[PDB]
Amino acid sequence: AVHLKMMPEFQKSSVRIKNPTRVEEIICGLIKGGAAKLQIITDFNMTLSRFSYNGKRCPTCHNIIDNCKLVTDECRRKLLQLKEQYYAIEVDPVLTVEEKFPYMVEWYTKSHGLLIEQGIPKAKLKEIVADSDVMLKEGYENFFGKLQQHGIPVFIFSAGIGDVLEEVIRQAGVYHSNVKVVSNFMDFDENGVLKGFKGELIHVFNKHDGALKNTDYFSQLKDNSNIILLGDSQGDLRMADGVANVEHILKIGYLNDRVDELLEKYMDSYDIVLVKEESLEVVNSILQKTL
Ligand SMILES: Cc1cn([C@H]2C[C@H](O)[C@@H](COP(=O)(O)O)O2)c(=O)[nH]c1=O
Ligand SMILES: [Mg+2]
Repeated sequence: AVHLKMMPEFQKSSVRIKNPTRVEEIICGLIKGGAAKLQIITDFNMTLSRFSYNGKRCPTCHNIIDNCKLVTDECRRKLLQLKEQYYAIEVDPVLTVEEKFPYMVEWYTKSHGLLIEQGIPKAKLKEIVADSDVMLKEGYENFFGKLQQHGIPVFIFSAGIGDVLEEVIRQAGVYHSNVKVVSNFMDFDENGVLKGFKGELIHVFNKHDGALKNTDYFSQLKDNSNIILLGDSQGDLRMADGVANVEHILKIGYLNDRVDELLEKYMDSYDIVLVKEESLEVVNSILQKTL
């Protein structure tokens, strides 16, 4: 049997579990299935990347562009102000999903309108990322390393920017063949200059939609009936809605902000909540027992 009490990673003060016996059972199920049955479905910004480091806020993939040298100061001020205004709505504990939804759509429209006007060149994304302050969570090498060693499918489902995200994991040496990225990917003109975004918008509250539009990916992993889902938002809880068959699913949520106001809700909807946690130690220990 699995005993969380015997696992010190689980007894750290940042680990909040509402139903420990159910988490035990779920983890026992993952262990029984092993590699052969495991897949990972994970958010990106503030789930695989850090929310803050040494007391300062770390950038999302969008923030990497907001802050980079390829954007004029005037634009950056506009972008900072949209961020202040729209982040406040995104995390607002008082507002329902349906109240927030149209403001999230609007944030993306305005942000992405301004980025297109700046004409970001594809060829500069590498430098922009290398000069950025982005940080992946502690333990990211062993997370991706262990998954790739056992050929475990990893689906990264991000409402961020796909090109930037890929470049971050590429520079960190963890963009392995088992990793699939679904995000908002830049459309470039004939000069390799940004003119728009491809496909349909993925935002904070419509991951259900793109989950169902990837049933090709999911129907090839029908045997991968044991799922570990990681997210930091309530909208991430929908990322596994396109999975073919679910036998055991464990949901791990990073609660990074408005902790006291959001804790009960997070504990009710995620199996394990990780409060102001900048490492992947908990999921790494699960992987260590499973693979
Ligand atoms: C549109 C926009 C979104 N974002 C955030 C909103 C979400 O929290 C996050 C989406 O990435 P995620 O789905 O990987 O967490 O990006 C910005 O930081 N800046 C922006 O301009
Ligand atoms: Mg996120």
